[PDB]
Amino acid sequence: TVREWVSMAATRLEIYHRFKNFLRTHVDEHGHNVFKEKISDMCKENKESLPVNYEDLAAREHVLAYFLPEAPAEMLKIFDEAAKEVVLVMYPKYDRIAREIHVRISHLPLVEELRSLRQLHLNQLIRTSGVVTCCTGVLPQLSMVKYNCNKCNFILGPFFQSQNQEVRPGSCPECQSFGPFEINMEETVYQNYQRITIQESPGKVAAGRLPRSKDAILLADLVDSCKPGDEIELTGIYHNNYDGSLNTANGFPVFATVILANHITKK
Amino acid sequence: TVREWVSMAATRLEIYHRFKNFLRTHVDEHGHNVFKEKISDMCKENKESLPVNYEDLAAREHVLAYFLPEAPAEMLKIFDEAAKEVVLVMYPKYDRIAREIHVRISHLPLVEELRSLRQLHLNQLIRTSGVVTCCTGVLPQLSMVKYNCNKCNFILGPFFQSQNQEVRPGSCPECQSFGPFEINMEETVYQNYQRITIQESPGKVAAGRLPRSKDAILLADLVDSCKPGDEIELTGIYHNNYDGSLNTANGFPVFATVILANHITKK
Amino acid sequence: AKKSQLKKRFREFLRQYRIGTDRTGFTFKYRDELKRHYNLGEYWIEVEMEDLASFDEDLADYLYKQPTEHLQLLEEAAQEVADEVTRPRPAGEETIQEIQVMLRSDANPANIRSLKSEQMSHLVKIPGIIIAATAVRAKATKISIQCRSCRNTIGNIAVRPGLEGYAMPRKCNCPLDPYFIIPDKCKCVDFQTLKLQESPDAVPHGELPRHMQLYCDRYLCDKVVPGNRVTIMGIYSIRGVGIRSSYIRVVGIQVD
Amino acid sequence: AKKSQLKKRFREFLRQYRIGTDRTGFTFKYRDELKRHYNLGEYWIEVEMEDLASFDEDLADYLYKQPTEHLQLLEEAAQEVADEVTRPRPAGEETIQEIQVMLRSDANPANIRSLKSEQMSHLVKIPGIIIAATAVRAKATKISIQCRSCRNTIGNIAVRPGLEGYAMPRKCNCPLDPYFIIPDKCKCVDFQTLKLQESPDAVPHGELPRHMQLYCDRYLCDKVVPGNRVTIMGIYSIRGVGIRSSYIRVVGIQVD
Amino acid sequence: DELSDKCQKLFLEFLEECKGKDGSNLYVSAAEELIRPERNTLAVNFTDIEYYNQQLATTIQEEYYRVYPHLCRAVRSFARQMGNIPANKEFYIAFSDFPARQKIRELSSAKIGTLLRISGQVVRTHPVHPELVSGTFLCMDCQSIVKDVEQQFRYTQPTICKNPVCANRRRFTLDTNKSRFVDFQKVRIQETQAELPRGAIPRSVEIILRAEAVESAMAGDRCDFTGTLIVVPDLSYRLAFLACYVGAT
Amino acid sequence: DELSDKCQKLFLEFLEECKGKDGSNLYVSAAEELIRPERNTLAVNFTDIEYYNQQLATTIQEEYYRVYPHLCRAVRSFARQMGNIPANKEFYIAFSDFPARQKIRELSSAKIGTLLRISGQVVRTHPVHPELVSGTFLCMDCQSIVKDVEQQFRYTQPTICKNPVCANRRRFTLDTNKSRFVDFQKVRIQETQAELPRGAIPRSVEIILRAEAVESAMAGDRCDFTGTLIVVPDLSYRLAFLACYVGAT
Ligand SMILES: [Zn+2]
Ligand SMILES: [Zn+2]
Ligand SMILES: [Zn+2]
Ligand SMILES: [Zn+2]
Ligand SMILES: [Zn+2]
Ligand SMILES: [Zn+2]
Repeated sequence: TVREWVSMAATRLEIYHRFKNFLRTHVDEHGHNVFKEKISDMCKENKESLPVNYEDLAAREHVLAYFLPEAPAEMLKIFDEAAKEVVLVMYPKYDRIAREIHVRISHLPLVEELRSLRQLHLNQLIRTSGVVTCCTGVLPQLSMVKYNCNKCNFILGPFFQSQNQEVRPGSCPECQSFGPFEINMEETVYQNYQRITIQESPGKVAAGRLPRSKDAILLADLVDSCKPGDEIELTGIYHNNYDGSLNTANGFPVFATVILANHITKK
Repeated sequence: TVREWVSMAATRLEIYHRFKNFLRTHVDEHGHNVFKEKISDMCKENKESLPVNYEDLAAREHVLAYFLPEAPAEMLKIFDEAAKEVVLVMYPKYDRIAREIHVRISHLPLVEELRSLRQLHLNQLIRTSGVVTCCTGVLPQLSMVKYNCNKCNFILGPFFQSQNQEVRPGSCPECQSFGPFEINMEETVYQNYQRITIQESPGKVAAGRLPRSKDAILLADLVDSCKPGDEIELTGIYHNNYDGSLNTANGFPVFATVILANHITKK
Repeated sequence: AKKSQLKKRFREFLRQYRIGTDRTGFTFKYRDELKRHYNLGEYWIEVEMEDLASFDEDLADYLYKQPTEHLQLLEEAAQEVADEVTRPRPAGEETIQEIQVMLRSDANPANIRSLKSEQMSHLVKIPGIIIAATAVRAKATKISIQCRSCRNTIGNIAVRPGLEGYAMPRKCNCPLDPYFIIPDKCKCVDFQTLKLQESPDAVPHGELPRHMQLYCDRYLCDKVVPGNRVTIMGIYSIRGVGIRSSYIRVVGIQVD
Repeated sequence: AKKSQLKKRFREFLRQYRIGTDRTGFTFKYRDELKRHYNLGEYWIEVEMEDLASFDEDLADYLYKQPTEHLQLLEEAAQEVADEVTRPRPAGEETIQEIQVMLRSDANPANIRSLKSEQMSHLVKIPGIIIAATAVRAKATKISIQCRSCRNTIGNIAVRPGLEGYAMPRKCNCPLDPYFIIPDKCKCVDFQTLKLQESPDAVPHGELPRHMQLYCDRYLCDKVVPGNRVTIMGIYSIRGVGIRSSYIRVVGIQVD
Repeated sequence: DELSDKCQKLFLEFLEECKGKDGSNLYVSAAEELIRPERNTLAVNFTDIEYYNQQLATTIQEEYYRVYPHLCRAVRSFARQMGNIPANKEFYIAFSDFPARQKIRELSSAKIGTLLRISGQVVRTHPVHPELVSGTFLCMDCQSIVKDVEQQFRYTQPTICKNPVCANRRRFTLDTNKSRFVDFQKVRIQETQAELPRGAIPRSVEIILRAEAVESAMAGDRCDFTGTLIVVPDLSYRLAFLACYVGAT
Repeated sequence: DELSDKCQKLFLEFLEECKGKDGSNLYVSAAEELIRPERNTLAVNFTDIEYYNQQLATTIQEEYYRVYPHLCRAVRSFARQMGNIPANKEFYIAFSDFPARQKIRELSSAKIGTLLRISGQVVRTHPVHPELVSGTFLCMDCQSIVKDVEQQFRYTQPTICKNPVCANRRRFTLDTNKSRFVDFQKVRIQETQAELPRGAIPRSVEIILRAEAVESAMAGDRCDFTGTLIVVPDLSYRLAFLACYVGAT
């Protein structure tokens, strides 16, 4: 599995160094350093999102360009860390205006349709297109929860939360008060949340068939980048989420599917 | 590993059936059923210990006679269960005078000495000889502790305890009060405990060498079967127990060794 | 503890702040206002934020970032100062009433669409227009409980302000959960909920305006009716997987 | 609960047991004895075990196997009966004293070497010879605790009889473990520990005699001196890995 | 179950030994395509099964639903031996050319578990959803992994551990990483006008589609569905059809 | 550490290529006995090592303690290739025929880590006890198994997990089933009368015995111990001798 190989510490460090070298040393057709200008424009307008084109990444690193579409989570995390390091080197004071630099992947060679997604595409970086039909408001979501212990008043460390399950607390050093654990509102870190709904294009839908739809999740800078009735090109991680209600309804164990959005382009 | 093979459910059932058949159908040189008389004598005097000779077990079941010296724990447990079933069949009312029938192995072909025991003999049924030097009194030991839950007043199920570690509680059905767990003194089950100390024989010790000694643990019917200054033949499971005090003393990580006694014969 | 030091610093701010120059004269501003309001029957004051910064910049900086505890300490300090200024009260009014502190500042207002998730539990200043309101219900502040079996009483329990409850004890100290709230032994205050809509000009093109739920308490109730333009100063707080509703505890209103 | 029913049955046993035949006459045995002892100043009675079996076999069978709770219920029943028999007490003696119940039976005695581990928390009858004793110390029965910081008081806490303590609370309901025992607000009883040695004839050949620790309380103290042959009736209980010391809570002594 | 084992061995022999006029194995060429991804279902003609062994064909028709898993296991071994493929890759059998046409009215409780063939007009379809075939259940008291826990048209979990220590009541977490997912679709068809008897409404039924046989038949298309009849869950029970092959005439 | 790898390869080549006058491999016949149980230590003459490669012999003498584990690993592969042997079985090297005799007084901090040879009279011995060479440590927060955790003359545990999630402070349980145990003995020897200088007491030292070299030398026997010198644990430190071979003249 590519996930196991990229999970290796030495492989992780090698990928980190390769991405740092790619960011620092990538000349253009005229020799200009593209990422210097990109980071300058990003920090000049107080953004926290850095776009990366897949074509030049493949041109300068084919191994990583092959690893990415198969393990899009850890690879993107390493890319984010390397980008943050490079930005901090270039702009030492940017730790005030931002706390995490995100990497957005553009021009992914593979393009699919909402009607041809099967279990083969699970946990893979896919690229689809469609028309937005629904857009909920921006709600806050728990990013890193800081559980406390009533037995000792000491507060446990951060616990990352995913969009697929409910995070549970760990173990206190010596007084094992697993039960009496709560959440404080002044140290927990939150993040923006928005769940859009995309459907097939009016022109591209088969006459005999009916339009299909899939749910997408937008977080952090991605929120409020779409409005209902807009044609978009969505790149994200196809993700599988259990839904017992559908199981009971259909009478057969079935799971819901959602897309964790990573890059959105409006055409 | 023989332990893994004998841990299989089908293998366990086959061994159980073979031992039951051996107990029920084992004629003597004159055709007399030896185990019928043995069980009659055991139940007549209100005992809970049934001796089994290794020679006839090998004669009637070589596979089990080979399995036993390599996995003496689970094999003996299965033997105990089969013996209890046979006794209950023969004497339906013996559940009052006893609650568990023990099997004692006699005439083990292998014989060793206290000076030639190494890590090769760990977790194996060994047979040694020596002279007793110390005998502590009979103290009660926790056999099956019944932990309770303060959150619900319901008491957890039995938890077996071994002579090598301290048993910890499990998980309550819904109210996870791991901390507030205690022990009641009227539903717990105890067992007798006695720790003898055996040493090398005065005549058999090498003139240049000095006498050696090893600790043995006696439980249930075995207690008060030895007195200081007695020559005995000890059969039991050679067992390894950690001892950090010896580690600190010697300056090197070392572990203590004890023998879980199974059969004791006085010569 | 540091809480006592903070309370003492707030008391010193209330007792020692003065306005004016020696060419005309000096008048204590918040002590006189506290005395006048307490004698009139209105138990509230309006404390500016530039004044507190000028007196003690650290104290102002601890109110823009951790408003809850510091505002509670400020209210307790105001109660103590008001008690000491009118110490010989007439017969029947020996007990000292609680004082509510309202905040105000001259900062540039933010937008509803600019409220990130980082600015949680921070003082914010957002304009808007009120489009809805609810009936004035009751919110408890002090409660007393009693066991159903052994009738043991645990009085003077305090309930946190805002849309936050109180988890009742399980052990009786008499089956599980034997405690019930005594009806007559409860002190309650006014309580209202509003809906703030984004200003008609800050709304982007081709998009419907957004909304935000507000919370008003005590003397802030029945101050704004639907259809008024207001500027709200309040505490951003929280009331799908891990999704929590977010409201705004209002601590100051400036009707336009 | 079943505890109330058991207590009522014990009270009925105490109030209704009679001895004799109609050819001579009937005399209530335990009610008269309770009245006489309470008036004399000795607060104890000696209840046989065959009498309780004859009155109610189930009640006797619940005392030979779960002595702790049933003996406590029997003592409470004895206290209530003694209170009702001498109801108009003289001035100054309104409060009713606690009664201690001692047991006796005619069963064949066991041996110290015959005490298995199955017979734990069961009434046993073992003879022997006393070879040691200790000074009469004090054992608490009712204690009252108080917080070190907020001086809250939690009185009338009951401590189980025997060599068993009381785990003090952690939460103050004021740092962790803020509770200390008030010295003068403690009720104590007498307390002694003995050592019973196996009889000189029951000892096997070529082996030293074994021993067993005993526990005596209230009127059982200072009844046996070293060098006496006794027959002890008591509760087998517990005070290496998992090894626990075992003693015998003595509830009756028959000095020979 | 020696019947299932014998059927599996005979089916494997049929796959590796069937030869037409050319005297060549067609199923080896079929598995050549099964090597590639996006392919997970094989094809076979029931008439050729009869030609090779009419007795085996009859045995298949007797307990088609019961012996289908073993047929899939055999075709898995055949494809894996033919070419290098991931072991986790599942395979399915599609039975075509079934002459035993049936009637919608003819369906009854006796026919449950036997291969059939029905015709109808597609009324409505449903979107494609993942389906959990065999789930991985883990004890919360000992962390023993119990894999390949089949789901019988309902969330089903055992009460025993993989290791002989625990017997957990209801605490069995599910791991999606070790689980098996197959495409699922739920279409509805009604009785055709020709089949319609006098004075009777069409008895519409529901059809379960899996594997590559998903999004195959559009609405209002006359199709012949070949598959078994099963019961989909006092015990509430309802009838349903699980078609393995869909054909249009 | 290419030095250790090169030493391992050269030692393996020496084991599989050393040939005396008969032109035959002695170490293959030695490993024939290592196939049997109760055998876990091999023998080798340092003079023959010099004959085969004096440079390799010098390299061994430089860092004997450092390169000894790799020598053991190489002899493990040699013995396992020679005959069927359980993988868990460990093997050890005993170095004999070392001409570089030393003095007890000569021992110093500079000589630590180098192969030496000393003589003395055995004073007292100790009973045989198990010794934990490499322990298995398990995190209590994620249950990740960290095997082959060497013990450096003390109970040593790491603070990191096998998987990159936890970093446990002190919660690392030890499993004896996956652990490695070797025989351990602690004897004491004193300086011989011949070595005794004028007006000086004998400087008795302690010797660590392992493997089959246990219960080898009785009390009051003049023996020559071949082994390295190590430091056995402000940082308290004391000297000790770890003899791999014991010989009597
Ligand atoms: Zn804690
Ligand atoms: Zn519970
Ligand atoms: Zn109560
Ligand atoms: Zn307190
Ligand atoms: Zn389990
Ligand atoms: Zn961990």
